[PDB]
Amino acid sequence: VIKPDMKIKLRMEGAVNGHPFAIEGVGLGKPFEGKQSMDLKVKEGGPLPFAYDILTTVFNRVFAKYPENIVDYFKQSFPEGYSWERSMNYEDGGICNATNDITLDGDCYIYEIRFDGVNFPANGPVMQKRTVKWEPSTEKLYVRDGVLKGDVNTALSLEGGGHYRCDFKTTYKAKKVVQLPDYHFVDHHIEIKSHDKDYSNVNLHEHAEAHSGLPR
Amino acid sequence: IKPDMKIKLRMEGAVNGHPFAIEGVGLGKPFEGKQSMDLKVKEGGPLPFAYDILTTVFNRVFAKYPENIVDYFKQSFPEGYSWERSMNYEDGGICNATNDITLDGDCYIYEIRFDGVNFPANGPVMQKRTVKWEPSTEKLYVRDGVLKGDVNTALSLEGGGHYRCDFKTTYKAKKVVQLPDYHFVDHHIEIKSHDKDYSNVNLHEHAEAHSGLP
Amino acid sequence: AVIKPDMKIKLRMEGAVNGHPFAIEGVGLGKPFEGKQSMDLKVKEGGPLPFAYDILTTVFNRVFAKYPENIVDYFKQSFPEGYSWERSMNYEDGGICNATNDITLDGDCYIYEIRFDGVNFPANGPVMQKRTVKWEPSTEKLYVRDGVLKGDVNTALSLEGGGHYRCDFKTTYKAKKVVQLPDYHFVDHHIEIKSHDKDYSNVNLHEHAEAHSGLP
Amino acid sequence: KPDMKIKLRMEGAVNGHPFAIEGVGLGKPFEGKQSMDLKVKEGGPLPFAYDILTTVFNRVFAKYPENIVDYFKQSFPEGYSWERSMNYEDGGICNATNDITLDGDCYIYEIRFDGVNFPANGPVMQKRTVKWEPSTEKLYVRDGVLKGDVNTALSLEGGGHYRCDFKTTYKAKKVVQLPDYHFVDHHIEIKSHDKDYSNVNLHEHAEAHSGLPLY
Repeated sequence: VIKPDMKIKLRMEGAVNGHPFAIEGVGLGKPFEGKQSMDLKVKEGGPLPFAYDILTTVFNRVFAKYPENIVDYFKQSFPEGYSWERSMNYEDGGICNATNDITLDGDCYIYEIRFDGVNFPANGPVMQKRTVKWEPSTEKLYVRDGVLKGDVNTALSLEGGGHYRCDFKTTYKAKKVVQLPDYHFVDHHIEIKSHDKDYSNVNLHEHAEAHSGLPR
Repeated sequence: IKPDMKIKLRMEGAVNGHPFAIEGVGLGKPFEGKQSMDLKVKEGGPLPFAYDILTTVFNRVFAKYPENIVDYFKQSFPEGYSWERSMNYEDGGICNATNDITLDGDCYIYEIRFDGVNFPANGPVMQKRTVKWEPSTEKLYVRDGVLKGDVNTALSLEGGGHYRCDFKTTYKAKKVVQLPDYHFVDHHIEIKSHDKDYSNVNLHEHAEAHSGLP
Repeated sequence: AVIKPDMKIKLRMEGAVNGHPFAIEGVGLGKPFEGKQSMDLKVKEGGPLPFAYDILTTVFNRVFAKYPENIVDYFKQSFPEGYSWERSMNYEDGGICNATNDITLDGDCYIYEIRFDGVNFPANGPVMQKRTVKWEPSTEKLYVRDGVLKGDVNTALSLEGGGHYRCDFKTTYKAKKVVQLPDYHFVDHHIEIKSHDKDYSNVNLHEHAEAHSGLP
Repeated sequence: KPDMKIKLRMEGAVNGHPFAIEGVGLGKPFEGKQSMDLKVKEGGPLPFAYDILTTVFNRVFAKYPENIVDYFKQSFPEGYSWERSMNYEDGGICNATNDITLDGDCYIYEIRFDGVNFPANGPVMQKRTVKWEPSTEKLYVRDGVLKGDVNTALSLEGGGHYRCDFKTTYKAKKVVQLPDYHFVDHHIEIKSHDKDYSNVNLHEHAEAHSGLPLY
């Protein structure tokens, strides 16, 4: 089911502080290498008046190099697929709620994304587009009550110096009964490699591999 | 702002990947702080979550404001206001909601978007084990030129005990109005009648504003 | 008896804020059935205090609250044995204060033994630069969990320049003898400093409290 | 010196119950590893899970590469102090402080630790914790001082994990060069203990890296 080279198609519908928008994207990736790429276009609600870096982490942990020591919860969910839900709680009070329903049609992954964020102050880095990039992170995934959850508090590097923190609470739910893994980690690094002035066209990348921390 | 007003709404939203839509109609009396409405699920029925979590999303115009406290909401009409709110429950369930309220004569028109995630399948919300929200006293304060509302309240559970939630509301009028100071608004919202699957719901709220202890 | 219309207070708070230790003792009068009390406290070690004094005022009993007969007083029924409480005050900028109080009764006098630790208060924040004026009046909300009473409130301190500095409390009250547990109720507050020095080595503290059952 | 010794004294209270612990141990700062033996000296036997104090018992014990600025080794012989607030998912919050100084080859800790609002049905008060899982801490500069953040968990007895967020602030007594946004991998273990945990042998292994990176 898992081919070494797969395609991505998505459609995000959402709103931030009451401003609705829609974005579509297309891209490629290699699940066994943990790297993926896509290009997204704003289709409704443009130009986006908020920092584009708050949607980048919503735009599939299938793309993660899993060793043979760690159980891959995501590659085992196909061809049925899985869905995840996530809340991102920023330190200044802004919270973004996101959901994604992932299915497989041959070599292409089809996403169904909903993204809503509220309580972003007008003087903050999000509404003032003063974010540069997400810093590298290390997500921690653990199984709780039959589903696997992923938690990490990471940060955005701000234009001028300093960091803007965000606390992620993700829950992954497969559509099919699969074998659940142990407490392990997944390192991330997401970066925007190309965009326009109004971020109407964005090229996003992600690199991820799973590890188990420092050995005992 | 007339003493007897009507309410019309339409909430569209989703919970843990479930989209649904609800419409409602109701009446209220803004200068007395009381309102009532009737809601019908129109999409996504039957609802698989506790109906208690949306009742607080269904306009602080319905609050008895004394004359010593500045009425932020009655000063926004006929232009109106909008509010944004995140509700963070103690077990990890988080709901983000927005409502854009306008006035068409004597009727308030709501346009609500409500999305909640990370609700565990063993929690009171997924098993519909909530009874009612208990009375609350919301705290309203102005921050960075906008009005904010904060309260940590709870839901009474079916077997007994409480389910806590932290509210952070931000109210933004569409026109510049005079800002109030740090005051309170007491609440008491109850579902007075329902239709099994909560496909039909009668919701009531009573609210008064005060400024605390002397 | 047991509780007279006029009760006395003796206490000793030992603690530390950002690693700086201090100790203070106090005495005062109080009318438990009216919900009013008065105090005089003297810093005895670690002066002058380099933090806003409004950070200790809410730690310095809920016996002093005019409870109605319609609501069960969890605290007045715990004497002459007494009770103890724990609290975690979480400020919006990240400063957290943990406090404990063991209250006992010796005739007409209440004996407190308080330990107070606060950490992660930024050097640029209202607490360490003493830009607080007063606590706003609150309204606490008390509920029973595991046979003990809990008190939670989202409150704020007014800043010198204008605006408020928020704090979220989670207090737990535990009586030393089995008592009747109450229903979900509220207690409204108003704490005020009536007099102080320059370095707040001498402070006049007042409290007013009533219990109610919300809006009818 | 590449070979360091340790001596500490933690005084604290958990849920209003006071206790005191002392410890001594070894270390190699340039390898990120350390070992110790601590004895509870007041308030025993402890009625709480011992695994909540182990991480309070100095980032100098972390192997730092040369592309990353070592904020901690760069503060001696004056030293630094740190504060932390670890807040567990069920509501228990612990505030801890440590002031470290150096007397030759020995590190002196002076630790004060208060934890409150720990429920009676919890993994901490029923001593149902087994071990901390390995972690990856995130350290970033804020207002000229160093900060440390981590969202980690404890492995429980019947199964599952117990979550806690650490928010640490390290501030040296000396003007030091501040690093970039980096990480520190951890794995803290107790290799030997008593029945009432009056004697504890603790190990920690820590290395710093720069995120995800034959020859």
